[PDB]
Amino acid sequence: IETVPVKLKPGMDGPKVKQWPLTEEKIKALVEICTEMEKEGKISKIGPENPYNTPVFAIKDSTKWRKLVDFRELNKRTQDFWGIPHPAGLKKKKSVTVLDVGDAYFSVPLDEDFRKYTAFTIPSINNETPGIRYQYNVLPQGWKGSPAIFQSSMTKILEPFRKQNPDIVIYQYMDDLYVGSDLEIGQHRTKIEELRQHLLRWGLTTELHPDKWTVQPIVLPEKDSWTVNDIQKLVGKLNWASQIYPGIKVRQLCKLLRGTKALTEVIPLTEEAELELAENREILKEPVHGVYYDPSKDLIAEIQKQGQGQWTYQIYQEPFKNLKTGKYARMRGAHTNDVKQLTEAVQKITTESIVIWGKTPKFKLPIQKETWETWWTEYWQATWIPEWEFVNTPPLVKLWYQLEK
Amino acid sequence: PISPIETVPVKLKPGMDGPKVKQWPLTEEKIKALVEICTEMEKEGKISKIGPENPYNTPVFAIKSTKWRKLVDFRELNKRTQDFWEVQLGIPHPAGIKKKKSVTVLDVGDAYFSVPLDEDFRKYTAFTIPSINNETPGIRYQYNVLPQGWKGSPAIFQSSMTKILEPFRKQNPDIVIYQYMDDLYVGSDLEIGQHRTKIEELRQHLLRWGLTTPDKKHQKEPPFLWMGYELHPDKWTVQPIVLPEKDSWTVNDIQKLVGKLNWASQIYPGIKVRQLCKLLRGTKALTEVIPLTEEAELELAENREILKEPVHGVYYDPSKDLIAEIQKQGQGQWTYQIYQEPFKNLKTGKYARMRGAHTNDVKQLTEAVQKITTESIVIWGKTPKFKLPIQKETWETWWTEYWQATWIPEWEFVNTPPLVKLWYQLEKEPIVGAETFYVDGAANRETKLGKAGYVTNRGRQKVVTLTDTTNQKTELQAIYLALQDSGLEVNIVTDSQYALGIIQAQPDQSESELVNQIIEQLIKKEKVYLAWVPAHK
Ligand SMILES: CCC(=O)NS(=O)(=O)c1ccc(NC(=O)COc2ccc(Cl)cc2C(=O)c2cc(Cl)cc(C#N)c2)c(C)c1
Repeated sequence: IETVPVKLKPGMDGPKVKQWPLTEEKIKALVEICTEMEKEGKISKIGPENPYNTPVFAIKDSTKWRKLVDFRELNKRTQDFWGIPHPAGLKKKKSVTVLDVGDAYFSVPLDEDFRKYTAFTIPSINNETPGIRYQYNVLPQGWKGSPAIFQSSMTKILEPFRKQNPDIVIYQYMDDLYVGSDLEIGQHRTKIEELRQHLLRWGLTTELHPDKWTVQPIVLPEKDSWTVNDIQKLVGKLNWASQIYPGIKVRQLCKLLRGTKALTEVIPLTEEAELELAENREILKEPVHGVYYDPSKDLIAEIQKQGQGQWTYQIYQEPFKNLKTGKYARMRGAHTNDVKQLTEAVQKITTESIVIWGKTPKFKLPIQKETWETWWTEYWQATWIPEWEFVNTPPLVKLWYQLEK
Repeated sequence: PISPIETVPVKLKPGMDGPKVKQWPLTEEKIKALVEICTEMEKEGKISKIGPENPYNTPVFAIKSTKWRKLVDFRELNKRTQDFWEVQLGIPHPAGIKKKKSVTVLDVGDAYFSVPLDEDFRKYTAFTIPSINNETPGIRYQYNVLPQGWKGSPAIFQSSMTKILEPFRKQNPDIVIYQYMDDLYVGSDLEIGQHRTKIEELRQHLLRWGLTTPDKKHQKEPPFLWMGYELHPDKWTVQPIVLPEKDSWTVNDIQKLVGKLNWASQIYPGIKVRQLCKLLRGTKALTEVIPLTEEAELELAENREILKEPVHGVYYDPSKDLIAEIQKQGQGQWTYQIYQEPFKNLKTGKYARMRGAHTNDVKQLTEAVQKITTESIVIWGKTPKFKLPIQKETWETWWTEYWQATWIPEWEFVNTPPLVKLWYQLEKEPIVGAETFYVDGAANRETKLGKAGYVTNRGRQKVVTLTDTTNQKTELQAIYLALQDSGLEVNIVTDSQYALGIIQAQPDQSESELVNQIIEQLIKKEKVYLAWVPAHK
C-alpha cells in the first residue's frame, strides 16, 4: 500500500539501548531468522551512519525459535495515535482466548523516514566480530505504532466475523487478539477455528475466565488457647491492616500485653478482647469501599515472595486502595527456580491487566536487577513486555498478605 | 589505491554549520615541509586543492623519523559531526578462542586514507597551508578520503571492511576471521600450504577493493604480542609484569605499584597489598616520600617472587565441558577458575571484598555465580557447570525461605573447605523455658545522649546512658545488651523496625560496628527467638 508519516514526540531522539549478550544457540537462531527476513525484504542491513538501537532476543514452543524485539523505549518515544477503545464487556465475559496476529504486520510498508529508528543488533561471541545491523522496512512486531497503523485494515478483516457473531467480543492489544464469548467450551473452541481459518485466509496464524478474578479476603488466625506471642503477632498485623480499614481496634488485645510475661505463657481472652476480635473479623469480610479505577493514573502491580513456591500480588493506583489482589503458586517443574516462577507471575498478571483495563501495569519486583536481567528471557512467552523496577519487600506487607483466604 | 567502495552518507548535527577556525601561523621550515607532504597526497588523490567558495577551515600543524609529519586538529569539526554507531569496546579474551593449525595476522596499513569520504561532506574538512609572508592567500585543500583523527573514520572504515569480507566468508565457512580495529586475525585447520594459498587469495581480494597489506616478510610472527598476552600455538601466557626497585618511593610510586599489584591479583594467588596500602595514610602530596616499613618490605619482596611464576592458559575446545569452581578466600572475597579438564585453566579471576550495610555469605556466593555467568556467556556463549563449596541443604535451607528471588544455574557440591554456611538461624517459634527480654531504646537525636535497656520476665533489668549516640543505635544497643546478659537460649521483644529487617534477612557481615557486635553475639547463642511488636500503647 502506501505509508503514513510517523514522528517521535517533540524533542525526543531515537533509542540507543545496549544489546545484552546472548548464548551461541540464540545467536544462530537469530542469524537464521534474519537471513530469511532479509531475503523477503522485511528488513535490510544498515550503515554506521545509523546510531540508534533496540535490543533483540530469542524465545521459544518446542522445535523452532521466535524472535522477540524489546521496543519499550521506542514505544515511549513514539507519538500517540488517539487505537480502539476498551470493551467493558470483554472483561465481563465467561471465556477469553488469546491469538497471535503479529504476522499480519509484515504486509505493510513502514514510512521510510521512520525506518532508522527500528535498528537492532545480533551480537557475536567473544567480540570476535562486529554485530550484524538491520532496520525494518515494514511494520515490526511489538512497536505500538503497528497495531494502530493497521487498524483500518484489521477492522475491515474482522467485520464479517463480527457482524456474524453479534454476541462474541474481540479486543486488540499489540500483537494479540482477545476474543471472548459465553458459549460452551466445545462450541467456543470450534468457534475460534472458524475465526482462525478466516485469518488464515489472509495471513495470520500457522483459556481465561474473568469471572474468577476476585479480590481475596484476609482471614485472621483462630486458636483454642492464645499465647503472649500469638497476641503480639495478631496485634502487629491488625495495626497494619488499620491503614486499609480505620475501624480496626487493638486496645483490648494490647491491654492483655501489659507486664513482662514469658512469650510462651497462655493468656485468657477477656470478653472485650473477644468482641474486638469479632468486630475486626466482621470488617474484614469485604473489600474496602470506595475503590474505583482512574484512567488518568498508572496501574501498579506489587509482588511479594511468600515462600514454598507461593507468590502474592496487588494491583492499585493509590496506596492501600487495591483494585485486585491474588496468590500465584509454583507449578510443575520450577521446584528449584525462583526466576522462572516470577516471570510466570508477571506474564499472568500483565495478561489480567490487559483484559480488564486495556493496559499493562508497572511492576515492583522482589529480586535483584542483575539476577533478573541475566535470566528473565529464558522463560518469556508474551509478544509484549511490561515496565518494571526492583524493590525490597517490607516484612509486614508480606506477613499480612500470606494471611489471605 | 583508492577504493570502488560506496560512500557512507554523513551529516552534521541538527542545526550547526561547518567549522571556521583560523590557521595557526608557522615558520618557513614547517611550511615547506607541509607543502611537500600535501603535494604528494594530491598525487595519490587523497586531497583536492580548492578555491574561494569554501567558507570553512581547520588548523594544520607540523610535528616531528627525524622529519616532519602533518597533523590536523579536527576537535571542532568533530563536535559538529553526527553520532555514529558505537565502535565496539570489547576485547576478545584468549580463554575463549578455538585453537587453529594456522594463524596469519594481517594489518591493513593505511586504513583510513584508503577509503572514500561522502562527496557531500568533503567541504567541511578544508584546511589551509599558511605562507612565510602573511597576506598571501595560502594553499587550500579538502579531503577526498576518511581523515585520520576525524570522529567518523573508525566506524566507516570498520563497516567498509565488513562489507568487503562478507563474500569471502560465505565461500569459506570453515575459516575464522577476527576483526579488531584495523587488524584481521585469520585462522584455519587446513594444511599449512593450503592455508597459505587461501591467505594469498584473501590478500588479493582485499587489494582488489583498495586495501593494501603486509605480505610474508614485511609482517608479524608468533608468539604474537597482543594486549598484554603472549599467544603460542599450543597455549597462551601473560607478558611478565615488572615491579620497579628503588630506595626512595613517593606517594605516586606507591599508588602505581598498588595498582599493578591489584591487577596481578586476578592471575596470581597470594598477591597482597595491605601493608603497602597502609603507606598512603595521611599523605600530603603526590611527590611526598614515604619510607617503607618492614612489613611493606616483606610484602613487596614476597610479591616479586610470586610474579616470577609461569602462569599459562589454554585455548577453547567446543567439544569438552565448561566448568567453574569457586573458593571463599575470606569474608566477601572469592577466587575462581574456569576450565575444561583438571588443571588446564581457561581463565582465573578474583572478586574483591564486596562490603555494605548487611548481607550473608550465601548471598555473596550467589552474586559471584551471576557475575561469572554473565562473563561466561560473553566469552563462550555458554554457561559453565559450577562446583561450589556449599552443602546442598544449606542452599535449599536459605533460598527456600529468603524474601528475595534468587537462583544458581546447574551446579554440584565440592567439599573443599572452608565451606559457605549459615552462621546462625532464628527460631521459628518462642523458646519454652528461655528468659524473655523486653528491650527498648530512645535518645535525644539532638543531644545525642539518651539510653536503651531491657527488663525480663525473670526480674532482670538494666539501663545505660549513651553520650553521642542515635535512634537506631539505641534500639540496636538495646538488643545488644539483652544478647550479652542472657544465657545460651533467649526470647527478645523489640519495637525496632530495623530488627524486623534482621528477621527477614539474618545477615552475617556489616559496615556498622554495632550490627557486627550483635552478629557475633547471635552466632554464640544456641537458640534465639526475635519478636517485633508495634510501639504505641
Ligand atoms: C611454530 C608453529 C606456529 O607458530 N604456528 S602458527 O601458524 O604461527 C599459529 C597457529 C595458531 C595459533 N593460535 C591458536 O591456535 C589460537 O589462536 C587463534 C585462533 C584463531 C585465530 Cl583467527 C587467531 C588466533 C590467534 O592466535 C590471535 C588472536 C587474536 Cl584476537 C589476536 C592475535 C594477534 N596478534 C592472534 C598461533 C599463535 C600461531
